[PDB]
Amino acid sequence: ENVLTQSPAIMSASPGEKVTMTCSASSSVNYMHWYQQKSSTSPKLWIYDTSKLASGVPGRFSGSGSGNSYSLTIRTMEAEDVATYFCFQASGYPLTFGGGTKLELKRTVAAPSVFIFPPSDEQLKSGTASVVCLLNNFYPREAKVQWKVDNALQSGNSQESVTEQDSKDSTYSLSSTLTLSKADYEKHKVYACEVTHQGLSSPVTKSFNRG
Amino acid sequence: QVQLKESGPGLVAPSQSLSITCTVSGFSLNSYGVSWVRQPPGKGLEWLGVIWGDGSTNYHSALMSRLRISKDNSKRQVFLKLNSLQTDDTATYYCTKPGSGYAFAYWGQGTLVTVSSASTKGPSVFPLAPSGTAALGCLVKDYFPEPVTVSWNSGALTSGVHTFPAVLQSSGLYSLSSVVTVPSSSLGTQTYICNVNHKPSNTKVDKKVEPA
Ligand SMILES: CC(=O)N[C@H]1[C@H](O[C@H]2[C@@H](O)[C@@H](CO)O[C@H](O[C@@H]3[C@H](O)[C@@H](O)[C@H](O[C@H]4[C@H](O)[C@@H](O)[C@H](O)O[C@@H]4CO)O[C@@H]3CO)[C@@H]2O)O[C@H](CO)[C@H](O)[C@@H]1O[C@@H]1O[C@H](CO)[C@H](O)[C@H](O[C@]2(C(=O)O)C[C@H](O)[C@@H](NC(C)=O)[C@H]([C@H](O)[C@H](O)CO)O2)[C@H]1O
Repeated sequence: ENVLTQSPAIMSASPGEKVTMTCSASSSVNYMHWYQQKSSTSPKLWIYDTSKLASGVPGRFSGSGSGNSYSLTIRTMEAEDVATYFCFQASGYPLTFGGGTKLELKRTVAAPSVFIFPPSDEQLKSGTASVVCLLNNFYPREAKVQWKVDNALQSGNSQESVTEQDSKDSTYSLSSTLTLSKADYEKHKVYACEVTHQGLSSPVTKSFNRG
Repeated sequence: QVQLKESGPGLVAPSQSLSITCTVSGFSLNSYGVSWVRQPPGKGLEWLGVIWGDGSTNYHSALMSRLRISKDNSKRQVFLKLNSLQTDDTATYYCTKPGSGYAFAYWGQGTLVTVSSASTKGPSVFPLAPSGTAALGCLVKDYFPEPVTVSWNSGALTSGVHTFPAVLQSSGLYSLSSVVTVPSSSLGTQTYICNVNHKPSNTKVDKKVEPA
């Protein structure tokens, strides 16, 4: 099986920067192909036979390589080039793809705005309580959220979810959901959400009192 | 105008078989190969097989045994049958036409296929009520299988909306939030409805979100 390893998995670039990702093949091939994919929709063919541009692809894109070692290059990074790029060989069976190189846009540090939502009265009637912390419009991606109920640290009773880089302002958003039983929620008072993030000099806390 | 379009079940039980039809147009199956690719949720791409113009077939060796590809050139259709289903056959399936460089030049939309024995389950929808800027949202809890779509005021409100990717709960059910930031001044006058559609259970729910 011709395993295609792509370097790097994840990288960022400001507008106008030159970018170069690589594909490195376990067995020599003579022709490498590349697809571009945006946010779960169908891949588009982007480059075929190592360096020919497909229909629709701007001139800033090119490809190159031989044998074991190929690459896609963008002359000057643009906002609409945010995608995951997959290499592909059809020189022998099985036909194989790379793991993809995810390309995102650089921008400046941005601290999150932090909101916290008590559980609805609608949900409480049904017997569960979900407490939601929203971290909004931050950059870069990495962000620690931990929960406190009456100042006791919670552990593995919450999950995170994260937006793809926003296409207007190039930021992320994060939702954390602390799950409890109706009874357990109803025997404490102060629910708190402590977010830590590089754009903050000191971690920000948001809380509410149950009533 | 080369076009492909897949249609399959969406949810099938393990050990049953997945049947997907690709319906093409703008080229002739007598002269042209159609390939099949799949993408497991949140992972990359895997090639499955091909049926060429002449009727012959090359399958991926991990699967040459559980997979068949066939066609009816007249009906404009390519068929994929995959047996002895496993949980990791869960994936979005595409069909493709090789063109330039024998690389995949044209792709269908894709159909999500979830491999599980469990029954469909529509979500509960709960509001995340507001407290310059105010945040409000919808929590969409305990549905199966994917996907749900969310919109605000029937597509009229897109500025400031973040709909999160779905997270898997301990129940084995999905959950997902959509939030939107608006000005706090607009809470009195304006009306925020969230529009949640779960096609697999046939659920539509419109939740007016009110101030706390
Ligand atoms: C010819 C061949 O061997 N085809 C293989 C194919 O081999 C490729 C592949 O490995 C690539 C890497 O992706 O490397 C070589 O090709 C290079 C370039 O990628 C390619 O663009 C370039 O093409 C030239 C071409 O040679 C010139 O003649 C042309 O004028 O210009 C172009 C542009 O430069 O050539 C490069 C090498 O010099 C390899 O050739 O690999 C795939 C797997 O990925 C298959 O194995 C192909 O072989 C098929 O095998 C099946 C049986 O298993 C059939 O025999 C099939 O034939 C048909 C079919 O039955 O469907 C015959 C039909 O007549 C034909 N239809 C038409 C209208 O021609 C179709 C059709 O060609 C295909 O369905 C694609 O749509 O194929 C074999 O094709």
